[PDB]
Amino acid sequence: SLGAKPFGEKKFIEIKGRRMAYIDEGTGDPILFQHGNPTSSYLWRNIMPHCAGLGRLIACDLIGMGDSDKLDPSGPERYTYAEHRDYLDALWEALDLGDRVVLVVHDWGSALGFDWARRHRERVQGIAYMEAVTMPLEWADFPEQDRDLFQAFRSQAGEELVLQDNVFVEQVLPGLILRPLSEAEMAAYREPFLAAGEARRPTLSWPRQIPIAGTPADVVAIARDYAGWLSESPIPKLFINAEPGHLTTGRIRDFCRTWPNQTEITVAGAHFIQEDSPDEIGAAIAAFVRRLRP
Ligand SMILES: [Ca+2]
Ligand SMILES: [Cl-]
Ligand SMILES: [Cl-]
Repeated sequence: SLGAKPFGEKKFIEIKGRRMAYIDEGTGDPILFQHGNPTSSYLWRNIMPHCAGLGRLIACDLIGMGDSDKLDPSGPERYTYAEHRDYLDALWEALDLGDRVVLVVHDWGSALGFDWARRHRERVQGIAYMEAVTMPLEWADFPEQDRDLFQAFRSQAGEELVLQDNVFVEQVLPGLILRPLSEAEMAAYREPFLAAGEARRPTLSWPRQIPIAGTPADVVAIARDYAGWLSESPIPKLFINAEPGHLTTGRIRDFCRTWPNQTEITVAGAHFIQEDSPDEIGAAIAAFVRRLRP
Protein backbone atom coordinates (compact mmCIF):
# COMPACT_ATOMS: atom_id res chain seq x y z
CA SER A 1 0.00 0.00 0.00
CA LEU A 2 0.93 3.67 0.17
CA GLY A 3 1.72 5.30 3.51
CA ALA A 4 4.16 7.70 5.15
CA LYS A 5 5.62 5.33 7.77
CA PRO A 6 9.27 4.32 7.21
CA PHE A 7 10.23 0.66 6.82
CA GLY A 8 11.96 -0.83 9.87
CA GLU A 9 14.43 0.83 12.24
CA LYS A 10 17.34 3.09 11.26
CA LYS A 11 20.72 1.55 12.15
CA PHE A 12 24.02 3.42 12.36
CA ILE A 13 27.62 2.48 11.61
CA GLU A 14 30.91 4.42 11.59
CA ILE A 15 32.44 4.64 8.10
CA LYS A 16 35.60 6.67 7.39
CA GLY A 17 35.04 8.67 10.60
CA ARG A 18 31.39 9.51 9.82
CA ARG A 19 28.17 7.85 10.95
CA MET A 20 26.09 6.37 8.12
CA ALA A 21 22.46 5.33 8.48
CA TYR A 22 20.78 2.29 6.98
CA ILE A 23 17.88 -0.13 7.24
CA ASP A 24 18.78 -3.82 7.58
CA GLU A 25 15.91 -6.26 8.18
CA GLY A 26 15.65 -10.05 8.03
CA THR A 27 18.13 -12.80 7.18
CA GLY A 28 19.74 -14.43 4.15
CA ASP A 29 21.11 -13.01 0.92
CA PRO A 30 20.64 -9.24 0.63
CA ILE A 31 18.16 -7.35 -1.48
CA LEU A 32 19.94 -4.01 -1.55
CA PHE A 33 17.84 -0.92 -2.34
CA GLN A 34 19.74 2.24 -3.29
CA HIS A 35 18.16 5.70 -3.51
CA GLY A 36 19.61 8.69 -5.39
CA ASN A 37 19.01 12.46 -5.44
CA PRO A 38 17.36 14.09 -3.40
CA THR A 39 15.92 11.10 -1.58
CA SER A 40 16.93 8.54 1.06
CA SER A 41 16.12 4.98 2.14
CA TYR A 42 12.62 6.40 2.78
CA LEU A 43 12.00 6.16 -0.99
CA TRP A 44 11.72 2.36 -0.69
CA ARG A 45 9.47 2.21 2.36
CA ASN A 46 6.37 0.88 0.55
CA ILE A 47 8.39 -1.36 -1.76
CA MET A 48 10.61 -3.30 0.68
CA PRO A 49 7.59 -4.94 2.48
CA HIS A 50 6.86 -6.87 -0.75
CA CYS A 51 10.18 -8.67 -0.32
CA ALA A 52 9.52 -9.82 3.27
CA GLY A 53 10.91 -13.33 3.84
CA LEU A 54 12.84 -13.36 0.53
CA GLY A 55 16.12 -12.22 2.04
CA ARG A 56 17.98 -9.57 3.99
CA LEU A 57 16.34 -6.23 3.17
CA ILE A 58 18.82 -3.35 3.15
CA ALA A 59 18.47 0.34 2.23
CA CYS A 60 21.41 2.70 2.87
CA ASP A 61 21.35 6.49 3.24
CA LEU A 62 24.08 8.01 1.05
CA ILE A 63 26.57 10.26 2.85
CA GLY A 64 25.06 13.68 3.65
CA MET A 65 21.57 12.35 2.94
CA GLY A 66 18.78 10.80 5.01
CA ASP A 67 20.08 10.13 8.52
CA SER A 68 23.76 9.79 7.48
CA ASP A 69 26.25 12.40 8.73
CA LYS A 70 27.07 15.48 6.71
CA LEU A 71 30.60 15.88 5.40
CA ASP A 72 32.51 18.49 7.39
CA PRO A 73 33.74 20.80 5.99
CA SER A 74 31.30 20.76 3.07
CA GLY A 75 31.85 22.88 -0.06
CA PRO A 76 31.66 23.02 -3.91
CA GLU A 77 34.22 20.20 -4.25
CA ARG A 78 32.43 17.81 -1.86
CA TYR A 79 29.84 15.07 -2.53
CA THR A 80 31.13 14.14 -5.99
CA TYR A 81 30.24 10.73 -7.40
CA ALA A 82 33.77 9.57 -6.45
CA GLU A 83 33.31 10.70 -2.84
CA HIS A 84 29.88 9.04 -2.53
CA ARG A 85 31.35 5.87 -3.97
CA ASP A 86 34.17 5.79 -1.40
CA TYR A 87 31.61 5.98 1.44
CA LEU A 88 29.13 3.55 -0.10
CA ASP A 89 31.82 0.98 -1.06
CA ALA A 90 33.03 1.06 2.55
CA LEU A 91 29.49 0.76 3.98
CA TRP A 92 28.66 -2.18 1.70
CA GLU A 93 31.94 -3.83 2.71
CA ALA A 94 31.09 -3.29 6.41
CA LEU A 95 27.61 -4.83 6.01
CA ASP A 96 29.01 -8.28 5.07
CA LEU A 97 26.70 -8.73 2.07
CA GLY A 98 28.10 -12.04 0.79
CA ASP A 99 28.26 -13.17 -2.83
CA ARG A 100 24.59 -13.42 -3.96
CA VAL A 101 23.41 -9.79 -3.80
CA VAL A 102 20.29 -8.52 -5.59
CA LEU A 103 20.59 -4.79 -6.34
CA VAL A 104 17.51 -2.56 -6.65
CA VAL A 105 18.46 0.89 -7.89
CA HIS A 106 17.15 4.34 -8.88
CA ASP A 107 18.58 7.65 -10.08
CA TRP A 108 22.12 8.14 -8.66
CA GLY A 109 21.68 4.86 -6.80
CA SER A 110 21.81 3.26 -10.24
CA ALA A 111 25.09 4.91 -11.29
CA LEU A 112 26.59 3.82 -7.95
CA GLY A 113 25.03 0.34 -8.04
CA PHE A 114 25.83 -0.35 -11.71
CA ASP A 115 29.48 0.61 -11.08
CA TRP A 116 29.69 -1.49 -7.89
CA ALA A 117 28.20 -4.44 -9.78
CA ARG A 118 30.76 -4.06 -12.59
CA ARG A 119 33.56 -4.08 -9.98
CA HIS A 120 32.03 -7.03 -8.04
CA ARG A 121 30.33 -9.03 -10.78
CA GLU A 122 30.82 -12.43 -9.11
CA ARG A 123 28.79 -11.25 -6.10
CA VAL A 124 25.79 -9.95 -8.04
CA GLN A 125 22.85 -12.34 -8.44
CA GLY A 126 20.51 -9.84 -10.08
CA ILE A 127 19.92 -6.17 -10.86
CA ALA A 128 16.53 -4.42 -10.76
CA TYR A 129 16.61 -0.82 -12.04
CA MET A 130 14.30 2.07 -12.86
CA GLU A 131 14.64 5.72 -13.93
CA ALA A 132 18.37 5.23 -14.14
CA VAL A 133 21.44 6.70 -15.81
CA THR A 134 21.99 3.81 -18.23
CA MET A 135 24.82 5.43 -20.21
CA PRO A 136 26.62 8.77 -20.68
CA LEU A 137 24.11 11.38 -21.87
CA GLU A 138 23.90 14.07 -24.53
CA TRP A 139 21.64 17.11 -23.99
CA ALA A 140 19.17 15.65 -26.50
CA ASP A 141 18.82 12.55 -24.28
CA PHE A 142 18.00 14.70 -21.26
CA PRO A 143 14.31 15.51 -20.64
CA GLU A 144 13.46 18.67 -22.60
CA GLN A 145 11.42 20.29 -19.81
CA ASP A 146 14.33 20.06 -17.35
CA ARG A 147 17.18 21.23 -19.57
CA ASP A 148 17.04 24.88 -18.47
CA LEU A 149 16.77 24.05 -14.75
CA PHE A 150 19.58 21.47 -14.72
CA GLN A 151 21.75 23.73 -16.85
CA ALA A 152 21.15 26.37 -14.16
CA PHE A 153 22.16 23.87 -11.43
CA ARG A 154 25.36 23.32 -13.45
CA SER A 155 26.13 27.05 -13.44
CA GLN A 156 26.90 29.75 -10.86
CA ALA A 157 23.13 30.04 -10.23
CA GLY A 158 23.09 26.57 -8.61
CA GLU A 159 24.04 27.67 -5.08
CA GLU A 160 21.10 30.10 -4.78
CA LEU A 161 18.64 27.63 -6.35
CA VAL A 162 19.68 24.69 -4.17
CA LEU A 163 21.61 25.77 -1.03
CA GLN A 164 19.48 28.87 -0.42
CA ASP A 165 16.10 27.82 -1.84
CA ASN A 166 16.17 23.99 -1.68
CA VAL A 167 14.84 23.69 -5.26
CA PHE A 168 15.74 20.01 -5.70
CA VAL A 169 13.77 18.88 -2.63
CA GLU A 170 10.91 21.39 -2.90
CA GLN A 171 10.38 21.70 -6.68
CA VAL A 172 12.03 18.84 -8.62
CA LEU A 173 10.96 16.07 -6.24
CA PRO A 174 7.18 16.68 -6.14
CA GLY A 175 7.35 17.96 -9.74
CA LEU A 176 8.32 14.45 -10.88
CA ILE A 177 5.76 12.50 -8.82
CA LEU A 178 2.27 12.13 -10.34
CA ARG A 179 0.24 11.78 -7.12
CA PRO A 180 0.14 14.52 -4.46
CA LEU A 181 2.45 13.86 -1.50
CA SER A 182 1.16 14.18 2.06
CA GLU A 183 2.50 16.58 4.70
CA ALA A 184 4.26 13.66 6.45
CA GLU A 185 5.89 12.43 3.23
CA MET A 186 7.36 15.85 2.35
CA ALA A 187 8.47 16.29 5.98
CA ALA A 188 10.48 13.07 5.71
CA TYR A 189 12.07 14.18 2.43
CA ARG A 190 12.94 17.68 3.63
CA GLU A 191 14.22 16.64 7.11
CA PRO A 192 17.90 16.14 6.11
CA PHE A 193 17.74 19.51 4.32
CA LEU A 194 15.87 21.80 6.73
CA ALA A 195 18.86 24.16 7.09
CA ALA A 196 19.93 26.48 4.28
CA GLY A 197 23.54 26.27 3.11
CA GLU A 198 25.89 23.29 3.11
CA ALA A 199 23.38 20.79 4.56
CA ARG A 200 21.82 20.89 1.07
CA ARG A 201 25.12 20.50 -0.86
CA PRO A 202 24.52 16.83 -1.84
CA THR A 203 21.37 17.88 -3.75
CA LEU A 204 23.41 20.39 -5.81
CA SER A 205 26.59 18.33 -6.23
CA TRP A 206 24.52 15.50 -7.77
CA PRO A 207 23.11 17.39 -10.78
CA ARG A 208 26.62 18.78 -11.33
CA GLN A 209 27.87 15.19 -11.64
CA ILE A 210 25.43 13.96 -14.31
CA PRO A 211 27.50 12.70 -17.29
CA ILE A 212 26.21 15.06 -19.99
CA ALA A 213 28.03 16.00 -23.22
CA GLY A 214 31.36 14.70 -21.89
CA THR A 215 31.31 16.49 -18.52
CA PRO A 216 32.35 15.64 -15.87
CA ALA A 217 34.94 13.43 -17.61
CA ASP A 218 35.40 11.03 -14.68
CA VAL A 219 31.68 10.18 -14.32
CA VAL A 220 31.32 9.95 -18.12
CA ALA A 221 34.05 7.28 -18.16
CA ILE A 222 32.47 5.39 -15.24
CA ALA A 223 29.07 5.38 -17.00
CA ARG A 224 30.69 4.39 -20.32
CA ASP A 225 32.34 1.46 -18.50
CA TYR A 226 29.17 0.16 -16.86
CA ALA A 227 27.11 0.77 -20.03
CA GLY A 228 29.46 -1.49 -22.03
CA TRP A 229 29.53 -4.10 -19.30
CA LEU A 230 25.77 -4.23 -18.68
CA SER A 231 25.14 -4.53 -22.43
CA GLU A 232 27.19 -7.77 -22.37
CA SER A 233 26.56 -9.19 -18.88
CA PRO A 234 24.39 -12.33 -18.56
CA ILE A 235 23.47 -11.35 -14.96
CA PRO A 236 19.64 -11.45 -14.77
CA LYS A 237 18.00 -8.01 -14.92
CA LEU A 238 14.64 -6.42 -14.19
CA PHE A 239 13.95 -3.15 -15.99
CA ILE A 240 11.00 -1.32 -14.46
CA ASN A 241 9.94 1.02 -17.24
CA ALA A 242 7.64 3.96 -16.47
CA GLU A 243 4.77 5.70 -18.25
CA PRO A 244 5.20 8.54 -19.02
CA GLY A 245 8.58 8.04 -17.31
CA HIS A 246 11.20 10.76 -17.41
CA LEU A 247 14.90 9.99 -17.51
CA THR A 248 14.78 6.43 -18.87
CA THR A 249 12.97 7.19 -22.12
CA GLY A 250 14.15 7.84 -25.69
CA ARG A 251 17.74 6.86 -26.51
CA ILE A 252 18.76 5.86 -22.99
CA ARG A 253 15.80 3.45 -22.77
CA ASP A 254 16.46 2.22 -26.32
CA PHE A 255 19.94 1.36 -25.01
CA CYS A 256 19.03 -0.44 -21.78
CA ARG A 257 16.42 -2.41 -23.74
CA THR A 258 19.39 -4.11 -25.48
CA TRP A 259 20.71 -5.53 -22.20
CA PRO A 260 20.80 -9.36 -22.09
CA ASN A 261 18.72 -11.62 -19.83
CA GLN A 262 16.26 -8.87 -18.98
CA THR A 263 12.63 -8.87 -17.88
CA GLU A 264 10.68 -5.62 -18.35
CA ILE A 265 7.42 -4.33 -16.88
CA THR A 266 5.84 -0.87 -17.18
CA VAL A 267 4.37 1.05 -14.24
CA ALA A 268 2.74 4.49 -13.84
CA GLY A 269 5.15 7.29 -12.92
CA ALA A 270 7.48 10.09 -13.99
CA HIS A 271 10.87 10.02 -12.21
CA PHE A 272 10.34 9.14 -8.55
CA ILE A 273 8.09 6.25 -9.57
CA GLN A 274 8.33 4.63 -6.12
CA GLU A 275 5.80 7.22 -4.92
CA ASP A 276 3.33 6.45 -7.70
CA SER A 277 3.45 2.68 -8.11
CA PRO A 278 5.09 1.15 -5.02
CA ASP A 279 2.95 -2.03 -5.00
CA GLU A 280 3.46 -2.80 -8.71
CA ILE A 281 7.21 -2.19 -8.30
CA GLY A 282 7.44 -4.30 -5.13
CA ALA A 283 5.45 -7.19 -6.65
CA ALA A 284 7.74 -7.20 -9.71
CA ILE A 285 10.91 -7.20 -7.58
CA ALA A 286 9.48 -9.97 -5.35
CA ALA A 287 8.70 -12.15 -8.41
CA PHE A 288 12.22 -11.43 -9.80
CA VAL A 289 13.84 -12.49 -6.51
CA ARG A 290 11.65 -15.62 -6.21
CA ARG A 291 12.87 -16.74 -9.65
CA LEU A 292 16.48 -16.00 -8.65
CA ARG A 293 16.05 -17.84 -5.34
CA PRO A 294 13.76 -20.87 -6.00
CA1 LIG B 1 3.55 16.20 -8.52
CL1 LIG C 1 25.65 -18.35 0.19
CL1 LIG D 1 20.68 14.88 -9.98
